Amino acid sequence: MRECISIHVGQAGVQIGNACWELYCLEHGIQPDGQMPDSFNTFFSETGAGKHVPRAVFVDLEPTVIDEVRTGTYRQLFHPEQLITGKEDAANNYARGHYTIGKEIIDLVLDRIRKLADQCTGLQGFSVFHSFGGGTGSGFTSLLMERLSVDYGKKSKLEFSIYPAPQVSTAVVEPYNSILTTHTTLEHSDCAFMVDNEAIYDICRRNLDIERPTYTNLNRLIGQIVSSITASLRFDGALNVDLTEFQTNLVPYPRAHFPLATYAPVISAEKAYHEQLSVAEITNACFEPANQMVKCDPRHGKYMACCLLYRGDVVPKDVNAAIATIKTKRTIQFVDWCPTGFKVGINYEPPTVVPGGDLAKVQRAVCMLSNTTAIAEAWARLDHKFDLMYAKRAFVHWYVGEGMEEGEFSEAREDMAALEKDYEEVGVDSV
Amino acid sequence: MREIVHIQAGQCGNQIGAKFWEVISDEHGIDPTGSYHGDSDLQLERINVYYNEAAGNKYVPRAILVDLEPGTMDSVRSGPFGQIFRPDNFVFGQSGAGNNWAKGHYTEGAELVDSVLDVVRKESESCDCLQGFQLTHSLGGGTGSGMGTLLISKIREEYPDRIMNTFSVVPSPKVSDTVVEPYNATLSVHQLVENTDETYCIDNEALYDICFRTLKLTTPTYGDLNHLVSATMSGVTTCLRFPGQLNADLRKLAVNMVPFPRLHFFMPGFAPLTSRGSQQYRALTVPELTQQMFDAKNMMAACDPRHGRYLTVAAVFRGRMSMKEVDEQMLNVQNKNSSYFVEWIPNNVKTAVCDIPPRGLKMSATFIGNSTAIQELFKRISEQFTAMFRRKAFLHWYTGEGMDEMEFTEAESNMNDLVSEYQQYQD
Amino acid sequence: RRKSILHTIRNSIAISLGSGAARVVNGPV
Amino acid sequence: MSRNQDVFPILDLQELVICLQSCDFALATQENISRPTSDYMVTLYKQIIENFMGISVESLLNSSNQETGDGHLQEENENIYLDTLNVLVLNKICFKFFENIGVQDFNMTDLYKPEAQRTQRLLSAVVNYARFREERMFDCNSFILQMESLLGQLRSKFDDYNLIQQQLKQYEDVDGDNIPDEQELQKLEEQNKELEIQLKKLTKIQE
Amino acid sequence: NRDPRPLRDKNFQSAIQEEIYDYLKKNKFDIETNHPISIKFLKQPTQKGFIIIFKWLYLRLDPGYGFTKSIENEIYQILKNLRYPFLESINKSQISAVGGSNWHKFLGMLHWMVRTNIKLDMCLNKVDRSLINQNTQEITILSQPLKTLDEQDQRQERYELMVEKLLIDYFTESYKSFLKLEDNYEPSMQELKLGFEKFVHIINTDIANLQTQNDNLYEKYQEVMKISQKIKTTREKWKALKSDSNKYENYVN
Ligand SMILES: CC(=O)O[C@H]1C(=O)[C@@]2(C)[C@H]([C@H](OC(=O)c3ccccc3)[C@]3(O)C[C@H](OC(=O)[C@H](O)[C@@H](NC(=O)c4ccccc4)c4ccccc4)C(C)=C1C3(C)C)[C@]1(OC(C)=O)CO[C@@H]1C[C@@H]2O
Ligand SMILES: Nc1nc2c(ncn2[C@@H]2O[C@H](COP(=O)(O)OP(=O)(O)OP(=O)(O)O)[C@@H](O)[C@H]2O)c(=O)[nH]1
Ligand SMILES: Nc1nc2c(ncn2[C@@H]2O[C@H](COP(=O)(O)OP(=O)(O)O)[C@@H](O)[C@H]2O)c(=O)[nH]1
Ligand SMILES: [Mg+2]
Repeated sequence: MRECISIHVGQAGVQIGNACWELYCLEHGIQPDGQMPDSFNTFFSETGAGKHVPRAVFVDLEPTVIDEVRTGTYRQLFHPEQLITGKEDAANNYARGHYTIGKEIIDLVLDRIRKLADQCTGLQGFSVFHSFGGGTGSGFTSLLMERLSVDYGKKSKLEFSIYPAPQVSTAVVEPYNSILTTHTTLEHSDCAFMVDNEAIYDICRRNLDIERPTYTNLNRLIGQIVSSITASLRFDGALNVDLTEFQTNLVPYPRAHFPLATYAPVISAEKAYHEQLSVAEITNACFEPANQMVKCDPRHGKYMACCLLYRGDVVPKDVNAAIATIKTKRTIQFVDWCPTGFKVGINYEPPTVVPGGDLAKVQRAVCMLSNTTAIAEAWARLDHKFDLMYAKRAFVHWYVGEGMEEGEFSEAREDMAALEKDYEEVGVDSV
Repeated sequence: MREIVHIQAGQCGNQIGAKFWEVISDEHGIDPTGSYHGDSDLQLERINVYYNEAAGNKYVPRAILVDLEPGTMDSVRSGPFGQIFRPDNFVFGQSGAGNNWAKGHYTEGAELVDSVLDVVRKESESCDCLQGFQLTHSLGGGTGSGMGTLLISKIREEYPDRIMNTFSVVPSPKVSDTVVEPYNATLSVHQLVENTDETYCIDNEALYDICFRTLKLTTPTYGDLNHLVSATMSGVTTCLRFPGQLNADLRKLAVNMVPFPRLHFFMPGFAPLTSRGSQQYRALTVPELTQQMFDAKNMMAACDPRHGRYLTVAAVFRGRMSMKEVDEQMLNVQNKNSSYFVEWIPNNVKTAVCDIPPRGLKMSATFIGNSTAIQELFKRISEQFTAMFRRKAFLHWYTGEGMDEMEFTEAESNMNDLVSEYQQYQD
Repeated sequence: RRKSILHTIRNSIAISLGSGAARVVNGPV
Repeated sequence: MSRNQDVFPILDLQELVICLQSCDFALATQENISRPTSDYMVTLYKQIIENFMGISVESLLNSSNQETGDGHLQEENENIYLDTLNVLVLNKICFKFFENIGVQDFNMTDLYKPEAQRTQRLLSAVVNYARFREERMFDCNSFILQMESLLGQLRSKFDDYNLIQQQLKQYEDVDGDNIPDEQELQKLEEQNKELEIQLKKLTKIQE
Repeated sequence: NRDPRPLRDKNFQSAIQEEIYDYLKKNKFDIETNHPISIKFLKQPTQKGFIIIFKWLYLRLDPGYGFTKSIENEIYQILKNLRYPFLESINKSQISAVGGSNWHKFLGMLHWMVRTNIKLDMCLNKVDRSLINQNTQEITILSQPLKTLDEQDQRQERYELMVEKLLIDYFTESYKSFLKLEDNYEPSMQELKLGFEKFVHIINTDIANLQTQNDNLYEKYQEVMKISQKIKTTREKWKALKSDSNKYENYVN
């Protein structure tokens, strides 16, 4: 009997989870106070009075955003003990999140997560939401992932992160924290789906026809993607893939576990009414380079493996035809040692529409998750923005004075010096 | 929560703090009697940052009003919002400093500095989780600069962990109201460099020019300048009191801007400021606010940012704005003026957004820029100081007051060293 | 300098408002 | 910063100044110690190091410098090399003396960045050592008197030897200009004998 | 003035690494400062490692100097008071962050440190050797004969200086004994008595040598006077005989 646990580290994660729980509560028919006027067993556990409490843990080092959660429209959805707060935020400091401030709340968060995992009978994984670019989202997430891998070394752990953008980053010390969190997003993870703010901004500007995207739209779209991923455990369908077979399909090598996400059809209302959605065109749009969530062009890389989750009523023969069409296309280039690169699962419940949202009702949708070498082009970018600081030891004194050792910077960079080759040596043909 | 202790010394500090308390009391819906009357639940959700509660549902500011002469203090006591403070917090001498750094620092200040150290310690123990201290003073005066430096040192050797945020009215070359300004300024900078984590440099001349050109005022008195400084102060810490998409506190701001321990002299600024006439034509938009951020005329320090590269920049917005707009605005500002920003720090600008706008406004914004060019603001002083110190002018006062001769040379040397520090990263 | 220490001492002999040295244990040991 | 407990008590400045003036020094005035400066303090180190054990600084500095100050190698930084050596060896000899008198916290900043408290503690140590040395000299002045008597006797013996040598060097002659000896007398006798033989032969011929 | 040392050179930089590591290892740095050292560690410096190395490296210069907080300011003050000539090319913020590109100079700075230490030892023992000279060479000056008044005056001055040095040593020993809450001048008195006996023996030997020289000089003076009288008589006789022989030869020829 499947269960799934979701963890939300403060700034990005709490808001993304708020959007996700809006979406799930709408999906399962539950009212926003928890009373329901099966499918919900994966996310919501019931009580005697009919109230459904989610399997969510909200964490932050400052209480303001949680207080917004604690007083918003969902103050009655959560059990008041999973809403965990600190006193002072990490303040963009990786060491503060990992070493100094985090360790005073890490015990409480592990205690609560263990309490939640006790009720689970067949728990399948952790849906961890955090951000590479901040202090909490790097340090505290690293510490929590270390503790979880120590205590839960068998269960899978999925990170849905927010990678810093190449140009529109909102932090002076962002490359430092982003480089520092790599050692803990590399070994103590299973499938970390990267997300960039710039790419979703571009998607909102182009496909959704809106030029004023707040964080709410990005959080809603990420919630849509994660719900499409987890739909295989909640509803029946022609083909269902759980997390274990999902990993066995995507990840070919232990260190090559950084998939690339895409969703379709991200369409507005008028375009939806005028268009007639077909499986071939949504499948092709999944491969559209400007539709990706990381500011990298897949043409420069070779697709390692791909999995397609068709939400809504889709016939498998149409899926096979779309797969054949994609394989015939020469713009999508796969790797030689992976002949069968497409793994397909289909769910029978079409996507929901959040009232006041931006995505129109579509009878069908498809979520693409592709492990490819193009993502390597992202890493190198930060490898520049790190160096130009560490060449002068610019902000190192703000971390060394908090509990960090300076060498641990270079060591972290050294890991990229290895990881790049792990997306390059395997990129070469067998001969 | 995050509680800040507010200290101010001298007439300038007392007046600026009085205006600041009036501004944030009107923002929080507090009448002079302390009774809340606002129509927003979000005003009291975090009112404890500035206001300590007391029976009768009254709120008293965390202010430590200190001076060596009861004049300006007895002026603020009878003011429109003067009853709001705690009467025990009114601490005062009888013989003024008389524009002496030595008198305000060594002899006259020492007899009273314990009577303020105990008060600030009691206030800091009266809160839950101290974030830092907020100090308002001027470097050109006698009680202001000297007593501020003394208090700064005592707190740093007593509260090393917390943050030290101060607003200093640095003397200006043109607008001068004192003949011993260089000596006190040079002596104060010595302590400000090594005993403060971030300091906002303010000149009276820059505020006067802002009032002349931007606000197009006829006769800008001290009330307007203190109003502007209070607006800047409130904008800096608006993130603590109110929610928003991006939240940045004092430590976050410092680690964003400050690259090295001895480079923490920031130029502040505010937007949108417009005269009451042209204030109906222009429409408020994020690109216009970001353009007004980097205007060389809107700076609150009498130095041109175009004379040296920016090191880092912080921008704290208020209102409901799409963050693609502000992030693209910062990208455009950085790349269009790529010669004004240093090369070895990509993405010099850190942005924060607060959801609650100021009362009577739909949108606002605050700019805090750490730039190399501020070294100019120092050399001028180090000229005048030297231009007097070579002739040993006015020394006898300080020296007979109890100041060793070598201290002036040490202060001048450290001023020169900090100028070299700022100029070093410019090229 | 040709001023011999021994010769100068002999000439002076043939405490300068002081005492013949002292030795007291310091309190802040 | 290093700090130790001292056997001598803390002593105030004014009778320190007057007794330092009275004993041997003249630069130890009230305002000189009341205003700590590098030059005066290092000079005072110099007068004391020539005082208590009586050998000059310059001799020691040159006798420790000659091996690097001469022409072993042509590298230009020799002058700063030797200047750093000068300041360090001054520090080091002052440290020897101050650990010899019970001060184990003294350093180089004491030489070049002095302050009132540590300088006056060092001066209290100086005065206690000076008083103890004066007491020792008063107790052992018999040895000094014996040494003076021995020096006077040696001077008298040297004067007698010089007078004897001068008296010896008072003899000279045409034969024996290097003071008379047996060789000159023998040569003169041989010449006289030859001349007398020639004269006798001539007289016999002319007889 | 500019920096003439080629710190930016590569083979030179490696050579500097080499002798710096050799010197640092030969003094048991790894044990006394409980910090392991490697070529790679010096290749990539750190704040704590550089600070510890500088602290140990300066404490070899002034052991009595103690460190405290505000390490950067202390390092700058130390560099200033060491009479360092190239300081106008260094800055406090660079000292605060050693590991940057500016490290290409900073390690070489340490080199000069080490060099001073080497130079220091050529000075150090010689100071004691100087005292060693006062222990031996002056004694030899007291054991040599005197032939001039200046030599006798120099010998007397050397004897007086030796007596003063012995008195100073005895006073220092007595002060050291009295420092430890005690009054035990017996070893100092014995040392002073031994020194006085040695000085008296040297003075007696010198006086005996001078007396023997004076007696020999007086005997030689009497002999020289007698020989001078005899030589004058012989020279007069020889001159008279030569004149007579010349006159006789002139008359006969
Ligand atoms: C209808 C309306 O918009 O009212 C405004 C106003 O008309 C305008 C034109 C105001 C007006 O400002 C000025 O003309 C001005 C005068 C002297 C010095 C500086 C400015 C206003 O005075 C400014 C004042 O603004 C505020 O109250 C701010 O929230 C400000 N509050 C105070 O300064 C204050 C002081 C004492 C008592 C109560 C409030 C504030 C801003 C940030 C953080 C805290 C407080 C108000 C209501 C207005 C007028 C009166 C015309 C403007 O200023 C501000 C500070 O917002 C000028 O350009 C802006 C845009 C505003 O729209
Ligand atoms: N996609 C998305 N990203 C967000 C959201 N909120 C914050 N972020 C990311 O958070 C990054 C900034 O990090 P911070 O503001 O320091 O927040 P943090 O990562 O939790 O670090 P702390 O402030 O110390 O807690 C930005 O680059 C954003 O990409 C959000 O709602 N949606
Ligand atoms: N910005 C600002 N500056 C002021 C104000 N009042 C005085 N000053 C300036 O502060 C400087 C110091 O004056 P003063 O406050 O009397 O010095 P103090 O005796 O140490 O407090 C003077 O040169 C004034 O020009 C004020 O209300 N606002
Ligand atoms: Mg945060």
